[PDB]
Order: sequence, then C-alpha cells, then structure tokens
Amino acid sequence: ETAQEKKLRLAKLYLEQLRQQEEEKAEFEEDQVAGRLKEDVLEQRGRLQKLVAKEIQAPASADIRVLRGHQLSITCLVVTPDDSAIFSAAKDCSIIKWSVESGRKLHVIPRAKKKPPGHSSHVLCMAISSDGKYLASGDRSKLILIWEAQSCQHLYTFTGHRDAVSGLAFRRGTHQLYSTSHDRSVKVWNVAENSYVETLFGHQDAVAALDALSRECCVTAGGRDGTVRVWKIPEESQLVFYGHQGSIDCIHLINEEHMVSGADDGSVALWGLSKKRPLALQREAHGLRGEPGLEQPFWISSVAALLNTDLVATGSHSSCVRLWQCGEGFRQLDLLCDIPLVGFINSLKFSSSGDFLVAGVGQEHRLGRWWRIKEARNSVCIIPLRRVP
Amino acid sequence: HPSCLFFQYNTQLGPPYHILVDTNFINFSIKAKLDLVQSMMDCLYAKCI
Amino acid sequence: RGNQSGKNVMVEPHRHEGVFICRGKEDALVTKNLVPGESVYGEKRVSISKIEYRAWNPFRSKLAAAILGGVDQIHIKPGAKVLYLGAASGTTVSHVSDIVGPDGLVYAVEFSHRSGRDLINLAKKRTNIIPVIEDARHPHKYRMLIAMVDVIFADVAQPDQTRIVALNAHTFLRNGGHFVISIKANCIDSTASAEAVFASEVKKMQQENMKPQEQLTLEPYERDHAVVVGVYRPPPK
Amino acid sequence: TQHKCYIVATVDRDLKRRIRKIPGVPIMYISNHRYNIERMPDDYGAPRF
Amino acid sequence: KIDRNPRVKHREKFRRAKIRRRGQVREVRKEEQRYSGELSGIRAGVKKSIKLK
Amino acid sequence: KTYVTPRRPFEKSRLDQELKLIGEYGLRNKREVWRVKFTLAKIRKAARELLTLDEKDPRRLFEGNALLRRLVRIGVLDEGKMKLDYILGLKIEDFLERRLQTQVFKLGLAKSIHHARVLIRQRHIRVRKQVVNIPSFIVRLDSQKHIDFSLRSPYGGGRPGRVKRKNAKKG
Amino acid sequence: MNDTVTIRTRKFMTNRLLQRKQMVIDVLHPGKATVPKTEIREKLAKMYKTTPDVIFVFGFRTHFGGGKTTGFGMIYDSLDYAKKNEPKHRLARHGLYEKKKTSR
Amino acid sequence: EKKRLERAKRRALSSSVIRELKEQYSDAPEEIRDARHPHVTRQSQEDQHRINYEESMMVRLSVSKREKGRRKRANVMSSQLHSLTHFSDISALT
Amino acid sequence: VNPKAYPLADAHLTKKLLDLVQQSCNYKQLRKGANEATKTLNRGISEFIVMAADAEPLEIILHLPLLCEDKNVPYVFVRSKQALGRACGVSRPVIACSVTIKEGSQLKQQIQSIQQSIERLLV
RNA sequence: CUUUAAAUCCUUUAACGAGGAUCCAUUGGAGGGCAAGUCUGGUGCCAGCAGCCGCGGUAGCUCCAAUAGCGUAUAU
Ligand SMILES: [Mg+2]
Repeated sequence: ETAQEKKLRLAKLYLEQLRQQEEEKAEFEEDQVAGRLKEDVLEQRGRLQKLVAKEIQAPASADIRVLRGHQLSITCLVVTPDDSAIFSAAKDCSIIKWSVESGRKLHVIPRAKKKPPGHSSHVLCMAISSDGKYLASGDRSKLILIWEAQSCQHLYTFTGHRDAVSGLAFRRGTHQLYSTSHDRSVKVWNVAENSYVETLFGHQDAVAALDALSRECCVTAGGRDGTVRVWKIPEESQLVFYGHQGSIDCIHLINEEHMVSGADDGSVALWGLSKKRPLALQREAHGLRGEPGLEQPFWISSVAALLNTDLVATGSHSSCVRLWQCGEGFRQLDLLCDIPLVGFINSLKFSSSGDFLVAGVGQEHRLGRWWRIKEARNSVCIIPLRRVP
Repeated sequence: HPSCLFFQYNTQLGPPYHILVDTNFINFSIKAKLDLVQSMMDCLYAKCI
Repeated sequence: RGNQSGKNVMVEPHRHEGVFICRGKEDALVTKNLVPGESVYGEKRVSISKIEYRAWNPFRSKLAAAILGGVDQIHIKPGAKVLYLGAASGTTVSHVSDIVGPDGLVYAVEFSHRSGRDLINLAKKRTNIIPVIEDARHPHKYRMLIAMVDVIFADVAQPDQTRIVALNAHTFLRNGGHFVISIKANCIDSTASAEAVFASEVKKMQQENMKPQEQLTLEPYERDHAVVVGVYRPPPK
Repeated sequence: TQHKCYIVATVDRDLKRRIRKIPGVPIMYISNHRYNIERMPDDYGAPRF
Repeated sequence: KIDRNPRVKHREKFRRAKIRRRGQVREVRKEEQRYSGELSGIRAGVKKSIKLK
Repeated sequence: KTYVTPRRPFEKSRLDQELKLIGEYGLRNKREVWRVKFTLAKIRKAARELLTLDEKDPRRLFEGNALLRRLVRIGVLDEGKMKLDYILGLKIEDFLERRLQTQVFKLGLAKSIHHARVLIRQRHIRVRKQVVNIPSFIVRLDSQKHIDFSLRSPYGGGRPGRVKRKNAKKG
Repeated sequence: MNDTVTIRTRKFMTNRLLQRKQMVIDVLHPGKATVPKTEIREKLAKMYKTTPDVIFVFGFRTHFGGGKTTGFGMIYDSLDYAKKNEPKHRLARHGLYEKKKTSR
Repeated sequence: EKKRLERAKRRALSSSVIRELKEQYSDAPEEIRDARHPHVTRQSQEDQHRINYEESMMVRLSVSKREKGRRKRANVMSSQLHSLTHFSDISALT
Repeated sequence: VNPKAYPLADAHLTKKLLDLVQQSCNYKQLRKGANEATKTLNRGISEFIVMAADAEPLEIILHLPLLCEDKNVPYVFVRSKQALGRACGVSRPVIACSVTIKEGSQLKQQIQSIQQSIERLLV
C-alpha cells in the first residue's frame, strides 16, 4: 500500500498548513468575521431541510386546471414570487402572462414580424427576478430581452452571445443575471445598470441549462459533454463533476449545497459538492419504450425541486409526471406517485408556497421535432398539491 | 520508384526497426562485449528487432 | 469531358490474352462481353462490327488497377479455371468471366448472404460462373463443388489472408498453378507501417510452400495497396 | 532492393559501399566501443563527432 | 525580393519540390467523377513490377 | 540551449526530411525543427532509461506514471496508451501537430497554414480569456476546445480595422 | 448599447484608532482605459454618501488584458482628521499640503 | 542527523510525483482555478504569497529587476515543453 | 429485432459512435441523409456508415449494406433515429449518416479505433 | 490616465501610419552574358589572361547553403 501511505502522509502535511491559516484568521476585524460565521450557521438553520414528502398526496385529473392559449408547444415557464401570475413562452415566439387564480390571459406579447419589440425565433429560456420586477427571455436569435414584469413593457435588449441562448437565472435577492448559450460561454449581466460584466469559459459543448441561488454562484449542464460544473464567480474557480452517461438536458438546485439533474438516457441523479460522482442515481426514471429488442428509456426533459425541501418532480413524454423523495443525505431517491398528464413536460416549476406545481405541456420536445404527440394539447397545466399530515 | 521514399528520405521506416545482422557484426559485438539488443536500443532509443 | 456516347473508337488487343485496349481520344481497358447487350454495374459498352466490349473501371476493381499499373503476369487466360475468394456482388467477377470465355470456369466464393443473392442473379446469365455461398476460412466445407483449378485470386481483406489462401491452395490448386493476392496494409496491421506489412506477408507465403515472384503498388488508384503474383509448387526446370 | 524497410548492420567495408549505392537505406556499424548509424535522419542518441 | 523573407522562400521550395516529385511518382486521386478513361495512353509494353527472388 | 546542430551537415535524407517538415507545417527555418527534435530526444532518452530499471522498482513506477500523465496532458499520447512503450513509439510530427499555428489551421479558423501564422502574429486568436500571439504555443488537451477569435478582432465581432474605416470615409 | 464603469468593495474594515474606514476597490472597465482617481473618488463618495474631499485612493494596477483594476481606498471621519493622519505626499496630491525646500 | 533526514522526507512528500497520485484517487471534485500558467511553478508560487500579503497589508512593495525578468522568463517558459522530463527525487520517501 | 439489422451496437459502443458523430459534425466531416450517404459510397470517400434500426420501414436503408460490401466499408445499426438526430445537429430524426474521409484530419485516431471495433462485431 | 517622494519603465488607451506594400536581409560558394577595346603567345580565321577604359558624346543576371546572422587565419 505504497500509494495509500503516500496519500495518508500527504493529508497529514496539508493539515499543518491549515492550522497556520486558522491562527491568522483568529487574529470589526476578527469579530466581524465571527459574525459572518454566525449568520452562515443561522442561514444553514434557515434551510432546515424540512421533510414534507409524506404529507404530499396525489391529486385528481379534475383538480388539474388546463390553460390553453398557445399556438405551438410551450418551451419554458416561470412563476412570479407572489404566486399570482405565470409567464409562459412557446415555439410560436409569443409570451403570455396568465392569472393563477382565474386562468385568464393578463397580457400577450406577440411575435415580432420580419416596430414593436418581440422575438423572431423560438424562445428557449426565461428568468424572473426575486422581487418580481424584471423578466428576461432568451431566443435562438442570440438576443436577451428585458421586460417590466408588471406592465410587460420592453426595457433592454442584451447582445453579445454568438449562438442561441439556452439558460437564464437571476441571482436571488439581486438584479444580477447569468446567461449561457450554445457558444460554450457563460456571461454575466447586470440588468439594473444594463451593462455587461464578464465572460466565463470551460465547457466543451453546447450548454443546456443554468440555475443559481442567493450565493454568487451558478451551475450549468454540459449536454453531450457529460459534465456538470459549478462556477465560483467571486473566487474565480470552477468545479467539474463527472456523472451519468448521455446528454445532460435539465438541472435544478435543491438548496445551496445540492442539485438534481436529468439526462437523455432516463437517468436522474442527486449531486453534492463534497463528492465528484453523483450521490444517488435513478436509472430509467420514466420506464422504457420501443419495439422488442430496440427498447430505450424515456428521455428526461425537465426536473424540478421544491426549495429547501425533499420533493423532486421529473417530467418526460411517458404520459405521467412523477414525484420523488430525497433520502437522508440525498443518497436515495424514492417514487411517491404518478400524475397522469399526456405530452412533453418541457418545464416544471414549484410555487413559492409549495401548494401547486406548474407543468408546461407541448406536442413536441422543446429542442426539436423528433417526436410529435397528437393527443397532447399545447397548454400550461396547474397541478394542485394538497398536504395532510 | 518506390512510394516509400520522398527523394532520399524513407518515411515508412518506423520506430519498430527490422534490421538485418551480418555474420561479422555478431563476432565483433562479442569482442567488444556489447550486448546485441541492448546496445542497439541505446543508439536509437526505440524497439529494435 | 470523356468518352461520350456516339463517338468513333478503335479496339486493339492488349499484351495480356483476353484483354483489349479501347483507343480513341481517351484510352480505356475493355473485355469482350460474354452476354451482349447487358451492363453489370452501369459501365459504358462499345458496339463493334455482333461483337461488344465492356469498359473496366480500375477504381472499383483491383485487378484492373494492377493491369493498368504495369504488372507482368495475371495468369488469367481463356480456357482456364479460376477460384475467386471474396466475390462480393461480382463486379470484378463479371470481367473475369469475360476473360476465361465459355470454356473457362469461375468459382465465386462469398460468405455474405446479401451479396450472395446478387451472384446467383449474375450466375443466371453467365453459364461459366459457379456461385459458392460459404465461408472461405473452411475450404473442406465446399470441397465437393470444386475440382482442381489453375489460378486462385484472393480479395478477402482479412488479417489472416495468407492462412486462408494457403488452405485453399493446398486443397484445390494444381501443381504449377499461380495465385494473385491483393493486400490492404491497413487491414492486417494498422499499427505497423504499410511497407513493413508487405515484407511480412511475403515471408508468410514462403513458409507455406508458396513462392512469390512479383509485387507492385496500386498507387494512382489505391493507397497502401499491393498485389503479389507467385507460383505454387513449381515444376523442375 | 526488394522491400526497402530494413537497416543493414555490418562492418565489412565492401558491403557498406554497395549499400550506399542503394537509396533510402541506413547503415549501422561499430565505432570505438559504441554502435553508430550512418544514413538515418532520426538518429537521436547516436555518437556525436 | 523572395530572399528578403526566409519563411516565404521555404514556402516556394516546398511547392517546387512537389512539382519535381510528380515526375518520379504518381499522386493518389479519388473517383470524384465517373470513370471515362485514362486521359492519356495505355502502354502495354512497360512492366513496372518488382521481381522477388 | 534548446537545440543542437546536426552531427552530419551534408545528408540528403536529413535535408529531405527537414524540407518536408518545414513545408508541411509552415515553419520558419531549420532551428524550429531542431528544437522539437532535441525535446523529443530528451523525452525518449528518459523513457529508455526508465525502461532499463526493474518493473517493481518504485522509482520506475512513479517517474513513469508522472511522465505518462504529463504526455497525456499535452495530448501526444492516448488514455489507452499509458505505457513507456508508446512513449518510445512517439515521433516528431506528433509534437508538431500540437503547435497553435497548425491547431488554428486544422480548426477552420484559417484557410492556410501561413494564413494561420499571420492571424496568430496579428493578435486575432484567443485561447480562453488570454490573447496569444506566439505561433509555437503548445495547446493542451483541455484548451483545444477553447481556441477562437479574440473579442477585439474584426473577425470576432469587434470594431472594423483601419482599412475599412478609411475606405468608408473615402466613399 | 452603453458601457459602464463598475466599482466593487472588498475587505472593508473600520479603523477607529485613526477614525477612518479602509477597503479594497475593484474597477470593471471592459473597453476603456484606466479610470482616473478623481472619477473613482466622486463615484465612491456617491456610493458612501460623503463629500469627495475625505476619500484617498491609491495603488491602482490593471491586470493583464485590460479587464479589471485593483486599488485601495480610505474614507475619513472628517477633514481635520485627514490632515492630521494622512502622509504629506497624499495630501499634496489633493493640494492640501505643500512641501518647502530646505537650504543645506 | 535527525534534522536532515526529517527535512528530506518533507521534500519527497511535496514532490510533484507524490502529489500526482493524489488527484487520481481524490473523491472530491477536481478544482480548476483559472491561471495563465497551466502548471505550478516556483515563480508563480512567489507571486501568490506576495499577493496574499498584499491583501493583508494595504501597501505596494517594489519588485527587483532580476525578479521581474524571471517572471516573464517563466511566462515564455510556460508555453514551451522544456520541463516534461524534470522530476524531483523520491528516494528519501522510499 | 429485425434479423436484417445484424450489426447492432451495444450500449457502450453506441455512446462512442454518437460522440464521434457529433465531433465529426463540428469539423465539417459528416454527410447526413440516406441519399447523401449513398453518394459518398459511390465516390469512395466514406469511413463508415451509421444507420437507425427503428425506421418503420427498415427497407429504405437496406441498399446501403450492399454498397458497403463492394467498397469494404464497415457499417453498424443503432436503436434510435431520434438519438442519431441530435448528434448530427438536426431537428429531425436521421436514418443514415456517413463520416467522410478528410486528409490531415485529427479525428483519424478516433475513426481508426471505431473501424476496428465495428469489424469485431462481425466476428 | 495610471505609476512614483517627483519622474522614468511595465500595463491600459485616443488619433495618424502599405502596392514596387522603394516602409527594399545579409554572409559565403559556383556559373552565364560582350566591342571597330588592350596585352601576351601561337597551330592562316586560334588560345590564355581579362574586359564600367570603345569613334563621338555627361545631360537592379542565374543557382546553391545558412538566415538576424555569417566568414577568414593560426594552433589543435
Ligand atoms: Mg492591392
């Protein structure tokens, strides 16, 4: 065990250096540093990882409300922080604002003709600020457009990406925006001061998804690259995780230290910062399809997790939306129930309160026309979640 | 004219070398006490047959 | 341009027996059509005054490239029995059947069932072709269908070409017969260089009691390809 | 002459003068207490003089 | 003027070297067009194989 | 020093090999070939001297592992070829393919090798954030997917150059 | 499309022995040259709601590539404390203090 | 003689080869900090310690001309294959 | 499975095939479509042929194996035309694609390894 | 601008700056071309050496090797 002895001795030597740094950190100077540690511990206590999986019960099809106003398949959707309105976009290049309580259309942004502002190509991603003030949408025309959420008034048009924009997410509590594209670059945008900050590199293929939280940090899915990367912007560091096989299409953060991702080979994985490889791996989350001898698992199109809890929802074209439970330490994933819903689940977003789940249903996949489901309706479905102890 | 040669340069001669040994080459190698395979590898830094 | 349809042209015999030269603005290599009025793979044919010849494409056949490259002997002459290993669909086999004529016989061996159906359809029209749908690695499995032959032509493209040819040569090839083997250097050993492969293949032929006589490359039409012509069990002189 | 892939290792003077007339083939010989190569571009670790 | 820059001088030497090599050896080409002949003669008396003994 | 003059200065084979390498890779003179030959000579000598030792000798194992990792990192070897034998199999053209000039040429950014050299020398090529103007830059395995046009270059969406502005001012 | 100059503050600490606050300043200017110190002072005074006379900044180095600049800044409680606590050369940079030649 | 032996062991533990085994078996995710140099060099290490002292103490120190030239000497050296075959001794550890 | 789809790649080889196809598309070295795949075989500029076994008529791609036997070009089948579509960089399923011979290409080592693996499937 | 006690240097950056792109790379080695021209020796019309010099007139040939580097002499 020569390799083990060298690794063990090297670990002992590394601990000596950390002791010297701790003494210098111990030396409002150090009092302010200790106050920062207290807030972080209290913040950790804020994310107490509340267990609400058992109280969730499967709803009924009659309870599910179906809003139909889009011409083509819905690609993405977001929920306003106040849980009052839903913004949705589709392949018809239009954006429609829906009222959660009534289901009527509040405002409709038409497709720009080839001069009212609008999108001339398919809209792939949308993000909304934590205060509900700003709305951002990305399209295939390498453009990012900013809208005033309350009035749907166009404000800014961000240029600079060299390919289609695929991911957008606002930093929670701020107006800082992170954007990614098929040009393998990640850019930083400050919406309030309508300025460009910097560009980050490191991905080797087209980026599929992006998510962020209150920390000055974001995660991205590598697609065909097969890697998921954590971007430490102030520290100027990049973490690389190697996990499940196949293209990684969708991702969602569970808390500040965990995330869930979905792949095109049916695998769903739970990740942790401590371990490079995924902690949990659920293979064939939505079953298998195909003729005998040519069977392949259903593609995972969207994933979602309820913030600071253990509830995970995965969407595919297997005509059902599945609810999952994260195990202790996020090491096990357990299926709760199946919500019958026919079509491609292109988007899944939990409400801020957690009382309902919004699913985007389209006849086709959000990235192409490889499948077309005639029985599916291009609609935004509000799935009510009822909690009884 | 062989296609291997780019004028006077032999391109298909590769790092695995196949070499013809003469009868007097063996005897003089023993007289100088030079190991046959080992000394050839020192000259070329490659596998020699 | 090229040899457009409707152009006057002259046909003269080649140095090799059964092969002809199509002299004109361009020169093409042609063979006499055993079944007049039919094209096997869309080649251009010439009508001669009852007599018809078919052009030979050296890019789709390895025997034509060797002839155009300046080989000495092909040993395929009218009235000879030829064993062909790796017939595939039969593009080269059709030209071989033209050379041997009605008196000669061609034995076509092809393991693939997809390409095997094409040989049978070709064997419908040409009475001198005997299709054999069997693996060339086991000559004992079709020893009933084949008598003694004069020339063995191999285009099997396998790492074990010499072993396959030697097994067939011992069983079916007569004393004093000849063999023509096409070697694709990338197929036997990709790691070794092309010419170092050619020296190794020649050596293995000598260890199988076969005497190679000549070799040449097919450089204008193929890359890293060689053709070896030799004799099996030579008679005393 | 046939294959052009070998390197000739010999110490006889008349044989070496014959090989030099053949293009593209290196010659290996013994000089001092070491092996040496004559007509190789990729000589690398050869005696330096 | 070509002597002023040694890099473009070596570029010209390579271009001539490929031209001179065309006399010695034949370059490989694909069937980018349907076969229509040699564009030249077919000489049947020249024997360019290498004898093995 | 980084290069050594050839032991035999008048050799037709050596001159032909140098001509072929310079013409194919767009090099400036013989010194650029000699530097790569010298580096490969050191690497293969180290591989041989490691191959001389015992298999279970810890020095052989450790130094060979480190050398293989470095050579895989620079991209000359394959992950399936992690042995000293494949180090001995290495050639000079393998190191020649790793220069930034030929990497730019093979990636379609330039339509010629000398055009790639000119583009690099005129500060038009970037690897990640940094702008690189050294033709002999060795591209690592990870950086190979991050070669592009610089943001300030006219080809990369930047401001048009002097000639465009002067011609537009003329008309 | 407009470019902006961005200012970020790090390692902010208040030194009560000198009645001041000190911090590290990061300047984002992707396209333009190095920002002059007066512009930095007025922007920092706007950010911290003080008069520009009591900000002293120095040590500005631009990173290779021209993307970011890093410097140090200090904000005083009052002008008299700045006159009493600052080095003479930094006061002369603001014109508050003037050096005198001495005969030898 | 005890001081030389213990110091000799320390140098071997921090050799590049011993650290090379570490990232192979490190279950922790690989960290990729952006830097102009691909690998660790002695001159880059001196820059890191200087800049960490820079943020601790709010003062700018001067740099000797021989050091600044050595900085750029490493900068040109970084995009060159000169030290592939250079490895530190490991006999002290084993 | 349809027995005519004989060289069916397994799970491990499928990932290698689809990865190389996406890499070849970036280098402008890929021909997409059944008609375009046929043309490269006639011109002799093809490394290998990748076909999808899930075509509702499998019969429309069965002419490609016949052309491959004459040119000695390896070929395989994959289980999904939709998965083959993504690597080809198109928004529609693809039932046949061809990798083109390119001089000086740096994908030669990856292509050569795949060709040996395909030939191994045919015993 | 920034730098610095002050200034220089490095890093940023505004405007000018290329068709013979004359905004003109060198050193060493080996060859070709010539008149109403000069000298010498002969085998009538030749040969050697050489040739910015002629009757009158004064208003930028080729090839090879190395390349910002490249020769010579002596000793070895
Ligand atoms: Mg011009």
